[PDB]
Amino acid sequence: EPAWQTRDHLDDPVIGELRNRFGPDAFTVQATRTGVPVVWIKREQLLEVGDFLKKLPKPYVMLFDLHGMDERLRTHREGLPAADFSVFYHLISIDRNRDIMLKVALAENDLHVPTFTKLFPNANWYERETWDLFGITFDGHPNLRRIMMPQTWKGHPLRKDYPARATEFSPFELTKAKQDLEMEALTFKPEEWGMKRGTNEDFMFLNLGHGAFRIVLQLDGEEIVDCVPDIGYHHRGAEKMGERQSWHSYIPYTDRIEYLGGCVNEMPYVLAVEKLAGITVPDRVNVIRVMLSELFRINSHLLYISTFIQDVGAAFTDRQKIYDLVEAITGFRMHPAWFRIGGVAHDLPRGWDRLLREFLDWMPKRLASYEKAALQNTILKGRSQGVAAYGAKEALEWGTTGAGLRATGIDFDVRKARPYSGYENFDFEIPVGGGVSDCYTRVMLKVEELRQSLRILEQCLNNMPEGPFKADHPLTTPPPKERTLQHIETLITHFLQVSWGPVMPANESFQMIEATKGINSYYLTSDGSTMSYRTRVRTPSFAHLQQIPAAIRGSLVSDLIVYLGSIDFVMSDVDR
Amino acid sequence: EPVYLPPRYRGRIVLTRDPDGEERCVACNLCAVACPVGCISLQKAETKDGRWYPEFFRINFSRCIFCGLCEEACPTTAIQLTPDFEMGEYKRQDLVYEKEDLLISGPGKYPEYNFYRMAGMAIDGKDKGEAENEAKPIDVKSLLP
Amino acid sequence: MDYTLMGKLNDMVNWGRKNSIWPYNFGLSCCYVEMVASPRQADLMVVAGTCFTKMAPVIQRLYDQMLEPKWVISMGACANSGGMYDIYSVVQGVDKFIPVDVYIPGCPPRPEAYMQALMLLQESIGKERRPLSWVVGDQGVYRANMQSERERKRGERIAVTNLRTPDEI
Amino acid sequence: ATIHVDGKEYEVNGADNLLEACLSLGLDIPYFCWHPALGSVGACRQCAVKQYQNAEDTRGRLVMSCMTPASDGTFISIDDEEAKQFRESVVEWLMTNHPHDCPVCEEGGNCHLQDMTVMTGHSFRRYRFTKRTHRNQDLGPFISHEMNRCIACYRCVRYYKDYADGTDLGVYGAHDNVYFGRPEDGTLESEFSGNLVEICPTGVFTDKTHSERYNRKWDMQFAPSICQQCSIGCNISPGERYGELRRIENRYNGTVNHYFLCDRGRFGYGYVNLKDRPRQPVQRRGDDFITLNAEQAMQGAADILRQSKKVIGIGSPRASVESNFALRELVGEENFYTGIAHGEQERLQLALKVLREGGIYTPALREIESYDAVLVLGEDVTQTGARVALAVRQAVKGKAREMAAAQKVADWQIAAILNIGQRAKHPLFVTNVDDTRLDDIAAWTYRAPVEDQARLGFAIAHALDNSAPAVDGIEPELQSKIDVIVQALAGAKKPLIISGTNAGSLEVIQAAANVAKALKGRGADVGITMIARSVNSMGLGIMGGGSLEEALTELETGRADAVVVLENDLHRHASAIRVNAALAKAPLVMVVDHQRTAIMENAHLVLSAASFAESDGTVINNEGRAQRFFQVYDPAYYDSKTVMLESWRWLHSLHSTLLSREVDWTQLDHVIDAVVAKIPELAGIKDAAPDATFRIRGQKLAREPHRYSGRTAMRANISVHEPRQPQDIDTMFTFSMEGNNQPTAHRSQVPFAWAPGWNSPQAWNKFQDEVGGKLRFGDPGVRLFETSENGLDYFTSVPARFQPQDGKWRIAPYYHLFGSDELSQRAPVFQSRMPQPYIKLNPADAAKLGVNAGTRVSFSYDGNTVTLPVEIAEGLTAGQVGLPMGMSGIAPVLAGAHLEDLKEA
Ligand code: SF4
Ligand code: SF4
Ligand code: SF4
Ligand code: SF4
Ligand code: SF4
Ligand code: SF4
Ligand code: FES
Ligand SMILES: [Ca+2]
Repeated sequence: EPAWQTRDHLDDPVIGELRNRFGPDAFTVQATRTGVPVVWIKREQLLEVGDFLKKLPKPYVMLFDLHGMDERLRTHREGLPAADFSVFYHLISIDRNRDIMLKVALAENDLHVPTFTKLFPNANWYERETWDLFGITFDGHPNLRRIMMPQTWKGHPLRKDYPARATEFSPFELTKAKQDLEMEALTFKPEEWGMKRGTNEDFMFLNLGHGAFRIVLQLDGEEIVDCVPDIGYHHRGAEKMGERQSWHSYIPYTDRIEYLGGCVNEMPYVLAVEKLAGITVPDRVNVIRVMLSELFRINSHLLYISTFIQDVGAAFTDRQKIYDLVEAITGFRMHPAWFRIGGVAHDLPRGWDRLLREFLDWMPKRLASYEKAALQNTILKGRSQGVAAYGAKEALEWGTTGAGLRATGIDFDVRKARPYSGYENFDFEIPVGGGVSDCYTRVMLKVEELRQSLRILEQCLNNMPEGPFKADHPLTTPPPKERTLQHIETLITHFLQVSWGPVMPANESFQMIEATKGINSYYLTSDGSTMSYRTRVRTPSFAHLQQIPAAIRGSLVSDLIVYLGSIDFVMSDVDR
Repeated sequence: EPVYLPPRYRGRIVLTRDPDGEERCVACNLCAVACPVGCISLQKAETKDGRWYPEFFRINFSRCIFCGLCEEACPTTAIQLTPDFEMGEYKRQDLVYEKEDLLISGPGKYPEYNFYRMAGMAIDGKDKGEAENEAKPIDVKSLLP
Repeated sequence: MDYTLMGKLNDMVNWGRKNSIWPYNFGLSCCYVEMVASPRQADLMVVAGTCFTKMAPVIQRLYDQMLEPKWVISMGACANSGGMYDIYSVVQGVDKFIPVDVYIPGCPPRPEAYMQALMLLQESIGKERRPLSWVVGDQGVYRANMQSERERKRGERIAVTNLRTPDEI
Repeated sequence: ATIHVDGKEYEVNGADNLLEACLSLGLDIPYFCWHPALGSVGACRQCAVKQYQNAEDTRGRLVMSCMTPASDGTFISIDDEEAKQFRESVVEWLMTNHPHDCPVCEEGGNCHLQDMTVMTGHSFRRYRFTKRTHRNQDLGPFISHEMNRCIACYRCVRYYKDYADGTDLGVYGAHDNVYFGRPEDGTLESEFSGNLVEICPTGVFTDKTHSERYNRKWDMQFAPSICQQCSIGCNISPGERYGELRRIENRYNGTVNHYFLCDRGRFGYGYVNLKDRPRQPVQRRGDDFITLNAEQAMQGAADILRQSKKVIGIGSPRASVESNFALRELVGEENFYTGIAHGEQERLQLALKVLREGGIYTPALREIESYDAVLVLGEDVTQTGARVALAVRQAVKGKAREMAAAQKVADWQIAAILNIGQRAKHPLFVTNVDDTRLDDIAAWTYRAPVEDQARLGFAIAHALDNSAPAVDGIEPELQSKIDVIVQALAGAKKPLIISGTNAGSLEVIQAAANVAKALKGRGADVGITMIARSVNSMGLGIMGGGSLEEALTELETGRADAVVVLENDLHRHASAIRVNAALAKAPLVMVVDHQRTAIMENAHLVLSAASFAESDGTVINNEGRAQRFFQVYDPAYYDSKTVMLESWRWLHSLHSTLLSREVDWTQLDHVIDAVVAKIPELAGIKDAAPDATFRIRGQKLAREPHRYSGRTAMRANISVHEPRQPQDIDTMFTFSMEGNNQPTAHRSQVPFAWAPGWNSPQAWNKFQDEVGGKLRFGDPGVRLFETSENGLDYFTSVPARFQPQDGKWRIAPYYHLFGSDELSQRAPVFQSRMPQPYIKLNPADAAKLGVNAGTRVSFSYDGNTVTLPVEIAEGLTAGQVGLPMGMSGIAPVLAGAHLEDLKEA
């Protein structure tokens, strides 16, 4: 019974609880390769089901994801309710270490769902993105406006009838948008942003400028009364591109989401595609992927910590050494594009042991230097403690994952809770904080994660398995190159995989991983074709950016700047 | 100092030659379709002896993301990404590299592979039965059972 | 050489603009964090990242805030052409709305590619003709039609025969 | 019948085999030797499934699904482990000898062997020994041969020999050296040899014409179009790349031309890529040829047309219905002339009157295969309507099919059927001026002049029905053969009468109508087929107009001083001296054409019209079926200065500029609405294809596959800035990948067949309701007219017998599949295949002239002395001289004409 098998999860106790509560005919269980019980709920029972799951003895406390899907061109929907569109809700029980996906089927003429914001406040931005990209209205939403596209945008780009490729450039629309930027402040209505009490004659409205983004600030003097972060300035159409590229040729796009991560961003996508293909990778592939993911985690953590130290007023050679090793292994520093379906693009180069040994023997003195510069610095400690602090309740209700969630004391790491890529064969600790997640605790947790990633790299170096760097599956893409260049059937397989694409049988797969800034997940729907029917990417920085108004309510602008530096986020991760 | 680059480095793209000196590319168009950006364009041509080669071969380097998917897709190792990164230009039209800007005079990173030594299709210097692991063609009118 | 629309001091002015260049680096996307003054004081704009449609007006506005003479370097496939993002929300190239003087391929380019961009721009200013004052002389700029860097480097590039095999570091 | 595949219950047809039943249900079973059109033979052993004796059976047995009836209560498994292992083993055995050829193989990305290799999941070679090799043969200009890539699936020989009745392809040799080819090098002689390139699942037989300018199937931009090279209207998928027409694939139509084209349609597209085509409007002023853009061409043309007293228009059967109608609206109904001669127009409207007023059902091309007796009167069907000849061969094999059905042999078990029906066949009687290519299967062939062919038809009609007019002067031996024909036709349940306009004789069509009416009066299920000459001969006949002689008279008398010639060279329908003199007399000649013709020298204005690859329109079948063709590519995408518009667009904007002094580049649906409003007989062309607002769940139909490559590079040598995607306002297709080509989409127009896991022409299985049947949501195209309630009367104009008169030589028409049709004989690959210009003679007449075979004789027709070398024709009759119609200098209006001063040069 492999890990990629299609299961309906009828033995999950949440299915029996839902059956005993709402009756056996109130929902439809779908068998998937997501590893999660997927149930189809009536629209009229969605809030009741969400409230019931919120009040279980080990409750489902986190809205992990919420998005839509255009089901109109989907030809393999056997055992599925009739739908033109659908909305899915991914909910996580942390005490249970379980999750459930709820699906609401919608007809094309009635695209409205009850708002989920009364149960989970992060549903606000998730529903704004679903409205923006699919045109699905959420009744009761306070400010249901566009969040990726500008407000003067026609059409919903993630619909199947929307043309993906770039339209013709018009200078006149550019001058019109520049004009709209000219007196945006003069024609600023604080009703189009969800704000209130616009000019008491003491409230000031400003715009501001990890990526560049705007946030409108309502200030009473220097105190923040409300704020609305304006995002979507870095929207690259990555999911729509997932429908326009083959399963193989989408991998560089996985790189450029969360561009400080690289192979870390490759990992959930190729793991989900291997679930769709039914591929179990060999152990050497697992250790190679873990080693590259931990090298890039170290690189991203070092950049984040070095940026935080400089911003407060309390770094390049280490990242250069990591980039040199990654450049030797993959041929590229920043966007390696090196993981593959079934394995990795090449074997490890001869001499990788020497470079990794030189990196690991040179790092612990730098680790002591960073711990002295951060944990033992009083100016950093007095600047960073207590500013924008939240507890477990606020991290659970806002979908906060990564260092902030563990700083609240919730011991939730994906590598330990739901292991992937052979992470269960490594000995490493998960650092957690007290009950308070402020800037100092988050940065301290990132430093401890740096130490643990160095331990994982030491274990990767010490016993690196000998074996194949690609799986023996027929759907390993591409095949091994020497057999491609020598053998006719391997040439045939390579020819068809790199041109039309590999045929993934119709299914749905899911994979969440512990990325450098939180939990990154790929949710892939295959319609039996050589491209993805739906590529949904859940990124931590979207959810972390949504939590900003609920954490610096009543703080100062300098506190907001420190909070922005303390959040490990990048804007490409937010907007994707 | 010159910047050190590892042998796997994904920089400027070249087209290579087989050890006999003929150009390796057979214009099979696998690199172009494997390009996610779609910045390769080529056309198949054929010599009198039947050898496939590219009539033209152009790469839009203003578009190319140096991902190496074409070199991975090449079944003859003709197209190769090389450790060179100094490709800056004054005009964007000059970033379209034709075949005279790509075809170098050597085998590149794969020094000995000859796809035509593997192919059953006959060219000059290799008739039927002279490829690797190929028996000689038995004529259908042979006396042997 | 060809140009597209009393002599020693013109060369001195060109030299003064050549070895004194103040860049305004535009963040945009991953090209910036690879490659790492007010726009009124800066005279070179380096655009390094994707031209998203929501912030193409920002790029055009901060370009119009700069003063004469102004040069543009476009770093990376996104700023050059749109790159791999030929998608609904991306402008296909910086040069769709502002004129570009040097283009740098890569995704991202190396920092040394930026340094080579600086050299290419430096001789580009070094042999260009710009008016001395607003009242004396012809009030037109003359950019030099330089030989392409792929035409100049063609012989040494084609002469390459063997490279190191990819099984090593 | 009820079958259970992998425990899932399905309802199928019990008369089918399990392979076709399971492919129709959407299941995937790999297969090589089976084809929907050829039947099942059980050769390749690829299609193995596991059959169980009942539901409570676990052992099972590997059976061949193509050789197993899908009977009631069947239990099979496709996903059985032993069946999957065996299918992978069969692919492995085919892979042991297969050459390492995929990059340099024209079948790559379009290869069924690649697809079934991947589908079985075989990607690991454990065979380490040598591969057998083969020398290749030269099969002529169209088909390239690579015997290394063969898998010995026997599809080629079964198609070419048991289906198409070709004689020069076969299997040779033995155990594992089995060879598939000709007995020696030479051109493949079948008129339908080009279907090998889709029948062969590998790259053995490949399109040599495509191989010259090769590109892969993902790089092709396809559109659904209609073949323009004769009147049969076979659906095609033209595909282009880099602005030139690359390939013609068969487009499946279960009502017309299901899997097969003829060689003329498949390989005669090369005129589209000619470098002398007009690409811009060009005005002749003195000796100068000024190039104009579209707007000032319309302005100058409208000024000269406004200042002229009478403007006449000359259409063509090449042009679509929309172009001819737009010319008819520009010049008026009273000033519009069809471009064909008076005799051709008389024969065409007589055939139209027979088809839509004779009360006899005219069959579609696919339905021809089900008739029980065939009488072909005057039509060289293999050289003029070739796909009808292939359907006639299927109708002939119907007798063996019935004989095997009488012994309870299943209809897919083709080898048993052919063994039972050894040489028995349904009756075929062909009649021509000489021997035809249907004579191998014909029960009787009548070689006679067209008067005697008509008299034989009239005599058959009189012998069937005594109310039909009698024929006086029939010889006793010819009378005995007439009674043979009458006993065969009267004894058939479904007799079919084929005739057409190519014989050059009105009386032949009248005799065919008499035979069909006589059979209808006896209660038979008789069908009648009329083969027209050109792609839109029937549409031009339905629209109607004056003859070309009347237009030439209007030009010569000076009553018309402006002539607009649409897609017509005018030399195939009238004498070149008269046409040239009449056009030189007119002070304004405007030629709207996509080919460089001879009359463009006299033309004052030349409009660069679009051919079928660059235009949309509607053409009418020889059976009255209205079919839409769609534009394949925008000609201005690569060359920005090309002004190559649709002919209806040119003429509509010219009419707008003539009336209101403003141009109006209209839309196609507006022109079609104008047609159906103004000509009620052509009202059915609205339903041929849906309008440009048609969507599949909101999206358009994609012209190119989803993996289409080179988007930011194919034009980068012209400019690095990617141009705007060319907009299509005329049709529901988009010029990009951003559309729909799903097999389950509710549409009838499929630009190309592709499904995941099925990259070959076998992907047409996914687009059909059942394999080899109709398209899932109906075949495209609509019949314009229904069968009349009442028939015609008997034609009493029985001609006299042919009398050879001294000094005069009756011209007997000889049609060639390669050479007679104008546009295809302009194609450069046809020149090697084209016969040399040979004038045919009886041995008696040649001995009378003192002329041997090969000596050149000169004759004067219409004051033009031309010289051709002599071929001796045994089957011709004395007093007749045979000429190749449609060749260079021999206009098809010479059929039935007489010749003078035939003497040795
Ligand atoms: S490296 Fe990648 S983007 Fe560049 S030409 Fe090759 S496949 Fe295309
Ligand atoms: S993949 Fe290689 S051989 Fe094929 S067309 Fe491209 S460079 Fe040429
Ligand atoms: S060119 Fe590549 S590295 Fe640069 S901004 Fe674009 S995606 Fe990022
Ligand atoms: S016939 Fe098919 S499998 Fe054989 S070389 Fe050609 S593409 Fe490859
Ligand atoms: S030549 Fe083609 S059709 Fe004939 S047996 Fe071989 S693979 Fe089959
Ligand atoms: S029979 Fe006529 S319509 Fe059909 S393919 Fe041949 S030329 Fe074209
Ligand atoms: S398809 Fe049935 S044995 Fe070949
Ligand atoms: Ca059109």
